[PDB]
Amino acid sequence: VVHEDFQVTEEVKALTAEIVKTIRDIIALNPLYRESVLQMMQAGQRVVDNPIYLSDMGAALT
Amino acid sequence: GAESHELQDVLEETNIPKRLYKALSLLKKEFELSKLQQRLGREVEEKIKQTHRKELLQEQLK
Amino acid sequence: HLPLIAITRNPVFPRFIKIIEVKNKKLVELL
Repeated sequence: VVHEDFQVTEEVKALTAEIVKTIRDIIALNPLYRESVLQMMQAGQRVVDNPIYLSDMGAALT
Repeated sequence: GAESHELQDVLEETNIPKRLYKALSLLKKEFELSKLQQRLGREVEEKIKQTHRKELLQEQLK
Repeated sequence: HLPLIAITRNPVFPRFIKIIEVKNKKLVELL
């Protein structure tokens, strides 16, 4: 399970903001699943200890 | 979108001009980061657009 | 003289309306 990441974990999460914005836009314009999961898992709660899993889920919505 | 640490640092400043200048600097840094992210996203979107319009025409045909 | 509120990653900007939701029920007793 390769999870190489840069030591500077400051600007890497900006693309996370863009990804979550895109996912929110897709679900709003194209409602596929309930939005309760989005409320439960919020990037601002710091509970995303595995951002790769969050990205995989977001892509799974694709 | 500055982190909570930046907000605490701003709150630490006592003199009104000092805190105002720190807030302006934080705004400038956030704007620069957002502009860099937007430019990178635009470049990536154009590179995807580098794919011929034949792709879109085939999508229409399907 | 009250226990510190568990922020739990719920920032509250000055003069900004915010909602706090903490899973722990202990705060319910205090409220």
